[PDB]
Amino acid sequence: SYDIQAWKKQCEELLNLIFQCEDSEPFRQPVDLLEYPDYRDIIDTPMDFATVRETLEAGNYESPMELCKDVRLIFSNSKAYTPSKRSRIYSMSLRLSAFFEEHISSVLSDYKSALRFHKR
Ligand SMILES: O=C(Nc1ccccn1)N1CCN(C(=O)c2ccco2)CC1
Repeated sequence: SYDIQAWKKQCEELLNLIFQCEDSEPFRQPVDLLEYPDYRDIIDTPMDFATVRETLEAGNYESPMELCKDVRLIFSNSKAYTPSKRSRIYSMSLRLSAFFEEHISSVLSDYKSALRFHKR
């Protein structure tokens, strides 16, 4: 698999699977700043899966590493905002992070292998 462009559709498919996960519910759209009035005191850079999908479709990611950084920001924001590790939304974030990491590893490996083959 030395296709330099294959990661994009692989990331679209993975986002589709994350949207089917019930555990993505709290992360499908920008955080509700009315409900969580302190949110932007705690979180410098909001991120959500709809923003990640729109950035991908706009052609504004150059690599799957950049997409992976934004998805990891969704999860670090949830860990920063949680009042406890025994919270529903943080708990959903941890299962969804495990699912994401399990699926993104081959996407990153294949991309990096394709770049190395291009420069051979
Ligand atoms: O308001 C939303 N998301 C939303 C927006 C509109 C409809 C449904 N859900 N949050 C709450 C903050 N959040 C956290 O990570 C967190 C950790 C502990 C408590 O909340 C997830 C995102």
